[PDB]
Amino acid sequence: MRFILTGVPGAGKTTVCNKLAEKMSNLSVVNYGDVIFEEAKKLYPSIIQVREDTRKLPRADYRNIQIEAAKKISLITDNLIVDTHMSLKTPYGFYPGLIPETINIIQPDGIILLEFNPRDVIARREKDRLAGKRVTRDMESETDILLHQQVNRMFAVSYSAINQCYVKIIDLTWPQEYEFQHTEYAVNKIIEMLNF
Amino acid sequence: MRFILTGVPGAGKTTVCNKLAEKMSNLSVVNYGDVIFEEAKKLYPSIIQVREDTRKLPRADYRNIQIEAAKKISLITDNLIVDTHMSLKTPYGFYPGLIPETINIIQPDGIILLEFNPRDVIARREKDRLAGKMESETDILLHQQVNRMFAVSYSAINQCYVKIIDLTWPQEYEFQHTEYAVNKIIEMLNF
Amino acid sequence: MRFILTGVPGAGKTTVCNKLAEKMSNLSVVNYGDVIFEEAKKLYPSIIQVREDTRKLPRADYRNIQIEAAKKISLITDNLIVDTHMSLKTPYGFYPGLIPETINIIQPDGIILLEFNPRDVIARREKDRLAGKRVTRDMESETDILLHQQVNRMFAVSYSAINQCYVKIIDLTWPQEYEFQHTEYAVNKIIEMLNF
Ligand SMILES: Nc1nc2c(ncn2[C@@H]2O[C@H](COP(=O)(O)OP(=O)(O)OP(=O)(O)O)[C@@H](O)[C@H]2O)c(=O)[nH]1
Ligand SMILES: Nc1nc2c(ncn2[C@@H]2O[C@H](COP(=O)(O)OP(=O)(O)OP(=O)(O)O)[C@@H](O)[C@H]2O)c(=O)[nH]1
Ligand SMILES: Nc1nc2c(ncn2[C@@H]2O[C@H](COP(=O)(O)OP(=O)(O)OP(=O)(O)O)[C@@H](O)[C@H]2O)c(=O)[nH]1
Repeated sequence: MRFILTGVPGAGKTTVCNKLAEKMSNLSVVNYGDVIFEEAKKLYPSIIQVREDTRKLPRADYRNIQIEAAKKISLITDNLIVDTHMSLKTPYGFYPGLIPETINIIQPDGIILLEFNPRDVIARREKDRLAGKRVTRDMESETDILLHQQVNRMFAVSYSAINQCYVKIIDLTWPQEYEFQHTEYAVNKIIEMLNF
Repeated sequence: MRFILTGVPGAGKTTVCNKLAEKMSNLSVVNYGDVIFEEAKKLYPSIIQVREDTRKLPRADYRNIQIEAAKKISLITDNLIVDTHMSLKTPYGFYPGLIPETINIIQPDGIILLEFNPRDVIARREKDRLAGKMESETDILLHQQVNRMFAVSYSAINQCYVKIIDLTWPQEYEFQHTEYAVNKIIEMLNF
Repeated sequence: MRFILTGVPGAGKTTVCNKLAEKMSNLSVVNYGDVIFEEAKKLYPSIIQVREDTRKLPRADYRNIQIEAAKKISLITDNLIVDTHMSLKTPYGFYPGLIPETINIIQPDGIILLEFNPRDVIARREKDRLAGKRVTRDMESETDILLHQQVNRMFAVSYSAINQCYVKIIDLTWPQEYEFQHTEYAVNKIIEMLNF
């Protein structure tokens, strides 16, 4: 099947993607941002080198790369998880991470949201910064993260009302018995979905 | 007027629909699911015999039935209540009961969401089940919030009303919720 | 830039609009519904003399006035704020204040939501009937106002899923240490947005 996998950043979503790829042969796990960066370098190289470079040029060009990234992902034939974000926080507010052409071209069966406890999100984001990852990203509060996760629900139901797809919310907000168990439980629920 | 009437399953929406059919003529109450299931046994006799088998159908085939099922309803005159569900829970997640075209074909004035206390829902579902007819109060809270988000999306898209009928208070006598819901809806139809 | 500015009624949104236009230079502030009153008088002057009189216009020609109002607003060329409502409570339930035409015609960059604590909203709506503004008393509860605000978020995020715009939630729910502090805060957050 096809599913779009989403959650707030820095909370373990990549750990879920990396571990799915390892436990399922009949599965491609692609990162929509990676492909968008890849197809950007292609179209205009002197203007594109690093990952952040994507944002600089006008939306007319950025949209047209999102179209082509989507089309390539659409060539994938086996099971597909597309790793993406329902929305990003900006000084102007939240902004959709998808565009409507992304869902028409990928024709996913549904959207998966990983919902984390905000205290975990804060802890994990702060130990990665201490290691050296996501420097000068604002320390968000518990209610910031809560607000982001609700908004994410709304975006996804909107896309469901428009495109007739499933909306699957995985609860990872309980206390872990051991480390990386949240990702373990996410990874088992998602394979159960692909195998049902 | 025409309203889409909705709520989580097993909670009393069917009792509300029946007491409308009892207490207000000049009004057609139509169960959208029954219409759809019937129309599925006409076109694909073989594949469908469980209402659950409606999505074994390829998307284009399942779309087309819900279009047709909508057209028949669409041909009705005077007041009309279309009983259905904003979403249903499946192993892949929440899925919408309406499709984009359903709303335009039927041109409803608004959507009605019957909202219950999840504790009354657990109790009611288990009562029924005991007489022949699996979710926590958190699962049910989530479901009612999703239906609320589906409703508001359908309203932004087709410019219709979104009526939330609050049935979450404790009853002073049995079937009070149902009275209250029917009176609120009849008052909406007459105004 | 262009933002649509919204909030439950009677809570402080018009105060915010007035303070913005008196403070930040060369910023246009427009109240969609005032523009709609004018457009209905120039068009139907025998039948609407009070703005409240538009109800008995056919819903089909009222819609046309919203478009004509939207078309006028769309010719403003500097920074722009459109004061309006995401939804209003009627006896048929909530109804959207915008129409799709309004947003495609105005091409707003963003939607701004002023979120208030419902006790403040009740208190403000009360002080304003004592100042002879409204003739009749508002009986919405605390939970009515939370509900109205929750529905307004969902409308905002839908318009953003559909039109690809920002959704900015300005939290005015904390308690005021002094008078008019919320309004001050929302004004300064919005100006910081426009000068970013
Ligand atoms: N100690 C510990 N760390 C965890 C646990 N679960 C997740 N993490 C850490 O939390 C961080 C998760 O961040 P990522 O998985 O890289 O998130 P991301 O979505 O890829 O970030 P973006 O690329 O910006 O979208 C990693 O450093 C994980 O090691 C846990 O149970 N215990
Ligand atoms: N996916 C899913 N569908 C359900 C569930 N429960 C009920 N349904 C749907 O509900 C329809 C049957 O009518 P019900 O929804 O049970 O009854 P009602 O209209 O809500 O009214 P009451 O019986 O008084 O509660 C079927 O077509 C099912 O698809 C559920 O737990 N999961
Ligand atoms: N005393 C006091 N009043 C306030 C404060 N903040 C807002 N208000 C009042 O709240 C009331 C509502 O203000 P607005 O919403 O800006 O004006 P409105 O035209 O009456 O209504 P809308 O435009 O629909 O929002 C006004 O009478 C304001 O003066 C405050 O901090 N202290």
